Amino acid sequence: STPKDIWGRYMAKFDLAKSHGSGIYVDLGGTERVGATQHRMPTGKCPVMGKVINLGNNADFLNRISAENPQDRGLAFPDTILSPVSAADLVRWGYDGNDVANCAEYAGNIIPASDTATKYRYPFVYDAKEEMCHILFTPMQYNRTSSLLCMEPMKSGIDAHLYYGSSRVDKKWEENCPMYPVKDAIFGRGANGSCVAIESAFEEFTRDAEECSALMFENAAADLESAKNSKGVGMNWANYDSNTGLCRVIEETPNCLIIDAGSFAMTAVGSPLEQDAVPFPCDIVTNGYIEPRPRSRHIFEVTTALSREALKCSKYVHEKYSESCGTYYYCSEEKPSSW
Ligand SMILES: [Ca+2]
Repeated sequence: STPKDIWGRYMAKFDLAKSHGSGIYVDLGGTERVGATQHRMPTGKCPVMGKVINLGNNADFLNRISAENPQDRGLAFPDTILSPVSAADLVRWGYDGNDVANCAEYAGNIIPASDTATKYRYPFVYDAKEEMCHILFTPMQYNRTSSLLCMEPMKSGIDAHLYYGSSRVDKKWEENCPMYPVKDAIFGRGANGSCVAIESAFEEFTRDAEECSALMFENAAADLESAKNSKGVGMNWANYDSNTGLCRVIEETPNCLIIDAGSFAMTAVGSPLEQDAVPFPCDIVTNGYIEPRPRSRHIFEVTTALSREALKCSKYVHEKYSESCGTYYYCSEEKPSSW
């Protein structure tokens, strides 16, 4: 069938407006009355790996907001115990999903004292390394050593094992959300029976996938500077070429992939680490253009494919190794050195 068609099942997760549906960088996509007041809160459906909040006082954001020393205060629930709780605790208490899902459901069952009927819920951060579930005392994420109240989100490689989310996290987050870089992949959209690489919103050389991930994250869907809501729209995806270090951040929704060894197709919600990648899906076969075609006022367009029959080529066919699928084919102007 068409590229859009044969990719449709695999690529649904990458449509972050649908699978997540709220801001990623800053998620304040919901509002709820608590008494007389409206308050904004996160409502995104995917957990966001590696999202930490950097604080003005330089305290780790998972410290209690009620630490004795003001220099120590984070964003975590005070001890006056709701929080943090262990993954095992949550299973003790009857929760039946994975740990990240349990943590989200647990955040969903903690109701603000000031009003016992509010639909208002706090965010969580699940630490997969310590297996501990933290409830945050505030949905604040971005605000201009200062105070704790001076803050911004960042995507952190070494905290890749942290998951920031809202109580609306999909129980099936792991299958429905793009949580992993796709190895040997470039994001594209279907055009004229091929998968064509999506043009960069902007590009920069970065030192590793994590840096590329952090660059894109800063520009991802953000529910502030009601009408301040992103609906999940933003520069949410990036192609990291591990051979060149070129990070291409994109803002169009991908709906297919092009195979290309050494390239990593990353998203603002998913792991920042190459280590966490998932192999290219060898079973889904289409012809791809590796290079974009942006608007330009000024040669040969390399195509790739997992099979010789699928590859559209008007010159020489070569073979290249990929970790994901072993050998695949590309169309080049050079004659094979086998010849
Ligand atoms: Ca149960």
